[PDB]
Amino acid sequence: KIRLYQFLLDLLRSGDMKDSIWWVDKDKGTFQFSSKHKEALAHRWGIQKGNRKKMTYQKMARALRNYGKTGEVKKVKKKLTYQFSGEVLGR
DNA sequence: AATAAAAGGAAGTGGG
DNA sequence: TCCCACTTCCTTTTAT
Repeated sequence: KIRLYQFLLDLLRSGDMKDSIWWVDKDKGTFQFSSKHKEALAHRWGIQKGNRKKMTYQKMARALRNYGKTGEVKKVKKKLTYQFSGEVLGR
């Protein structure tokens, strides 16, 4: 299937769910979730993966944190803010 | 305070 | 079989 970072990047590069997620600095890959609207986006991720349960922002961030080990997505020390690697922003 | 976020271990799921 | 890439579940810590 489709990887979570890819799903997120595709929404950012096509501008859907701007009420739920947006660039903080596009050229640096840094993006941010909305406090109020992030659950619509979590829900959409879970629908698209066919998961048994309703996907939530907390479970999605749990996955997001695993990218910290590999490097695709780094947590920034700002509320609800993350950062794609340069490698991810190419392909 | 209070509370939303961040954290992360551990066993579970799909599908290749 | 095994491994990947999450997903689920829960308590504890940290940041606002």
